[PDB]
Parts: sequence; structure tokens; C-alpha cells
Amino acid sequence: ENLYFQGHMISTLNEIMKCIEDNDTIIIHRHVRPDPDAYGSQLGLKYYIQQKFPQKQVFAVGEAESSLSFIGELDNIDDKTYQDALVIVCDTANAPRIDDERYSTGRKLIKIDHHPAVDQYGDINLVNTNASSTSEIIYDLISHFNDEAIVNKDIASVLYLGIVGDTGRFLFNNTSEHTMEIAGKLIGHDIDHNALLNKMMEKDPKMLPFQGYVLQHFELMDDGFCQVKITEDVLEQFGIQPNEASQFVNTIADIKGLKIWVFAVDEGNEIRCRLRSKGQLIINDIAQDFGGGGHPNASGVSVDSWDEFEQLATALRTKL
Amino acid sequence: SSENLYFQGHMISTLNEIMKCIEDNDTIIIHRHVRPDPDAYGSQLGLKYYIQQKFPQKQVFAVGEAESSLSFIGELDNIDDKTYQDALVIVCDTANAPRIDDERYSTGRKLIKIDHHPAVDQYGDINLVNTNASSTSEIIYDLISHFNDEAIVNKDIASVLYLGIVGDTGRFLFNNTSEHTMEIAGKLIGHDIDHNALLNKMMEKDPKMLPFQGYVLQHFELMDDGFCQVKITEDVLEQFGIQPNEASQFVNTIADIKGLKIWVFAVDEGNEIRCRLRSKGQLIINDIAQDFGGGGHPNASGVSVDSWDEFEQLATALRTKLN
Ligand SMILES: [Mg+2]
Ligand SMILES: [Mg+2]
Ligand SMILES: [Mg+2]
Ligand SMILES: [Mg+2]
Repeated sequence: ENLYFQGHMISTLNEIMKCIEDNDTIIIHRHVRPDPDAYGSQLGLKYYIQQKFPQKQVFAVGEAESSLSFIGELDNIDDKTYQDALVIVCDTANAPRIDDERYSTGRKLIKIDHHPAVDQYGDINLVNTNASSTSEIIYDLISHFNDEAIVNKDIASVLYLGIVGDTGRFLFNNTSEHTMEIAGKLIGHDIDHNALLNKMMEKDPKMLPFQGYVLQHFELMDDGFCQVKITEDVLEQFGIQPNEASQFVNTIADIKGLKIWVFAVDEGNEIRCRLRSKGQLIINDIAQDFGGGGHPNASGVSVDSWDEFEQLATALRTKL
Repeated sequence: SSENLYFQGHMISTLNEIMKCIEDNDTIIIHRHVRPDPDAYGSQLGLKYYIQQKFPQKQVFAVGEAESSLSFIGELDNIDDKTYQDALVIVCDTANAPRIDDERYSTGRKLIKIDHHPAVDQYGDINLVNTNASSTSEIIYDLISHFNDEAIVNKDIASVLYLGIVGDTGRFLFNNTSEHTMEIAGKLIGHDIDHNALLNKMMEKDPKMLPFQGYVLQHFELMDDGFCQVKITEDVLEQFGIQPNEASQFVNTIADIKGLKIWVFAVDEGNEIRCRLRSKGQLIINDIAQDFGGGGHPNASGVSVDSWDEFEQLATALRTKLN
């Protein structure tokens, strides 16, 4: 938290708003396979700009996810809308993982994210790994410009869901005192947080038999390591898609004596692995060692065979 | 809000009388309710540690039967009956006097009640009740704040109070979570408690029960009208090496399914099939349960049937409420 980082944060914040002020059309993108924080940061920024600058044309684009559609509706726009437009990307550490490839077809590109800065693809890169979520960064932006009063029910609701998504509702280690203070203020806007959380947690009945496979086929070792391996034949047995299977990475997290676990889904020509750890244990390092990365307690790796998975395992078990 | 400020003013006099009693007594003993929850532990130990930190020379004790699931929160004190002579007794989180754990609570010279449940039984000499608080732990924090002692809070105080707030809010999920609740929990996290570690310890589950939850997830039957049934045969209990009572704690495993309105979780113990009946919103199912020889509350009832053929009639009866 050096004094220089802080000064650069203020300047970056100020620069972003000038880019917003100087642009009539603002288009906001997020990552493929969106989560609540993706939807909440994108839409929250959209609604914030729309409230502060009611003449500007602000759009939120990408492929909609039916599980998240309750958060808000996305915009379908023409390729011409991008001409001399400001493009902002939320929540996306790597440019290949952005959901619409037109993010580069504009005059300016801004990145706002809370993942370690490894791909500085913006002309402006706002990165704060000390934030719980990109949603929380968006509220920090609002607070910087003393606009906390323009926050209405819509902004507060989508930003609240985004913080909740990335903290597991204030559970994970990325929840700070600042995180709780923001979420308190958001609830202050009468958003009926219980109703929102109930909607977000509601389950598609057709996915539950697969979740039961996880509960019955997890492998916990006395070491504190656990593994769940989903083969291509399993996804076929249950009629589910690999992104759908990935949403069950934390199904086993409450097991007594759990320390490190990996959730591996063979997506065909690539096994997507979600690496998770308890406490101050570190897995982000082993993730980078295999071409992956993310948070030290929540990172992702892809391998190309089950023999290479076993190496991801062995390496992870050395960390105790 | 204006209304909230008025509510805080009504309690100020009570807060100051509790503290005077605390100051006036060198021995202070704190009780909570039988079958304790996180909030019961956290409010009792929170207040104990607060008094111990503000008055290091007083003798402050937290009594009651320990619960193995919650003992990580803090250890309870074991005292002889004579310790209550001319002592101050405080009871936290306990609406009704028959539910105070240790009966020695009346053996002292003063009784104080601190609680957040509806004031139906004002069993204390002094009674502090705030139904607008999320939890008794949140009331304890408000007391600390009223006497400008927020800096006296240490890791012990913040940890136990945080767990008590988390317990009665479902970790900031229920409607009793206010903005003020969130703000307090923030301040508590600011005392460098390891909240994820504390929570992990609280949510800790037995790996043996996970397989059976999976069966439940692979053998529920949702109908288009929103009715859902889980039928557990006695052979299944044997397969997963579980007991009928254990198996009944999975009644709400499917409660988050989209479209769900009424469900029944039915377990075949050799003698009878024990059915747990549940409903969403304003749907009533306890009239149906009464019709088949059981009963309970409108949204949560139980009935025993003697055959799966009787189960089907119970089911058919339940669905008449969905039409
Ligand atoms: Mg995120
Ligand atoms: Mg995300
Ligand atoms: Mg309570
Ligand atoms: Mg209680």
C-alpha cells in the first residue's frame, strides 16, 4: 500500500471520470461465464453513469446467463455504436476472457478489476486486489466523486449482489471491514436483500442429481486434501454442461478437516480445475506454475490430461 | 430515522441502570438459554469479557451446560452455589424464565434481563429488550458503544459477538439484518479476528452425512404444481449407514428449488413412516397434517403414516392446496 500506489489510484480514478465525461457513448463488458460480481459491477457502473449523466448512452453487453438474468437486462447493440465510444471492462483479468470481442473497436479502453494485474490491456488499468470484488471498486469510484447520494435501489441492489457473490455473502477472507461498511450502506437503500439473496441462491432442479454425484464421489485424504474428478462420461450421464458442473466447486467445502481441494471437469481437449484452500494457505503459486492464476484461496488452472491432474494434485498436497 | 432515534432514547435510562448495578457489584454471573445457539454463547461471553476488560478486579463468570458444537466459541465457568451470595445475575438471549439454563439465576441480589425476543416475560428486576436488534450480541455491542468503550473491545470480545450476530442472522441473510447490524459486524472484523476461520469452525459438518444428502438430491420428485416429495425407504438408511433421526435433518435439503411450494420428507422407520411437511409463503399444510393424525405449524408440520399407500393419500391431500 505504498504512497505512490495511492496517488496513482486517485489519478486513475480522476482519469476514468474524465473519459466518461468526454464520451457520449459508453459500452461496458465483463468476462465470459459471468458470475454475480461480473453482472453487478457492469450494471452498477452503467446505472451510475446513467444517473449522473442522463444524456449519455450507456450500454451493458455480453451473453446473458439465465441464472443471473434477475440482476438486470443486457443491451444488444450494433457494431457502429462503438465508433469513438469509451469501452470499459469490469472484472476480467485476461483479455481473451472478455465476453464480446468488440471491446477493442472503440476510441478508448478502460479496465477495472480486482484480480492480480497480469494483463494490462486497457489504455487505463484500474486494479485493486485489496477490494473484495469489482462491485466494491465501483462503489469506491462513486464515493471518490462524492456521489453516494445518487445511489438508488437499482445501483445498490446490483452492487450488493456482486459483493455477496465474490465473498460468499461475507464468508471468505476477501471480506474486509470496508466491505461490510459498503454492504451496510447498500442495504440502507431498502433493497429487500433477503428477497435478492433467495433469488440468487435458487437452484435449477435438473442440476441437483449431479451435485449428489459430487457429494458421493469426493476423495478426502488424511492429509487435508480432497479431490472431485468429473469425467466426460459423467457429464453425459447427467446431461449437464461443464460450466454447469463448475458451479459445485464449493459443495464439499464444509467437510471437517478440509484444507485444500480441487474440482476438475473434463471439458474435452482441456480439464478446467478450480483450486481452493482454507485459511492463509497458498494455492495461487501452484496455479501460476501450471499456467493459471487468480486469488490465493480461489484460483483456476487448465490441464490437458488426467496424468497432468495428478501432478497438480501432488504439488498441491506438498502445501499440506 | 426519527422513529429509530426515539426507540434509542427509551432505552438510555435502562442502559445506565444496568451499568450502575455492574459497578455496584464485585461478583457478576451471566446465564443464557437451554439448548444454546451462537447468539446465546456470544452475548454471554461478550458481556463477560467486556465487564472483565472494563473492571479488571471484578469476578465475572459465565455459567451453564456446555454444548460440544459451540465450545470453540469459549469455555464456561464452574462455580459453587455460594458464589451467588449478594451477586449480580444477568441473563442474555432468554425470552422465558423456564428456559434459563442454570436455575441458580435467582440466588443473587439483582437480576437483569437482556434480550431481543418479544417482551412477554419481564423476569428481571431490570429488563433491556430490543426487538429491533438482530441479536442479543448486537445489544451487547450497543451497550459498549453507549458507554464509549468501543476501543476496549479486543479480539475475544469481537470474536464471540461476531459469531452471535452471524448465528441469528444466518450470516447477514435474514430480514433482521439491518444496516446497523452490518456496520457493527464491520467494526468487529476490524479487530483482526479471523472471521473465515471462525465461520469454518461454526459451519463444520461430518463427512459421513454428505453421501446421504446426495441420495436426497438424486431421488426427489418435483411436480409441475410445485409439490415435491423425498421418500426414504428403510433399505436406504441401511445402505448409507444412517439412523432415521439423522436422516430427518435433511428435510430442507431441497428447499431452495425453483418453483417449490410444498414438500414432504418421508422416512420409513420400521414401525411407521415419519413425514416432515413444509410449505412456502402463505400456504397452509397443518390442517392436512391434522386430518391424518399429526399436526404442527401452518408452514411446518409432522405426521406418521402406516403405509406408503397412506403416504400417497397424504400427498394427494397436500396438493389440493396447490390446485
Ligand atoms: Mg469477481
Ligand atoms: Mg467474476
Ligand atoms: Mg438470540
Ligand atoms: Mg439464542
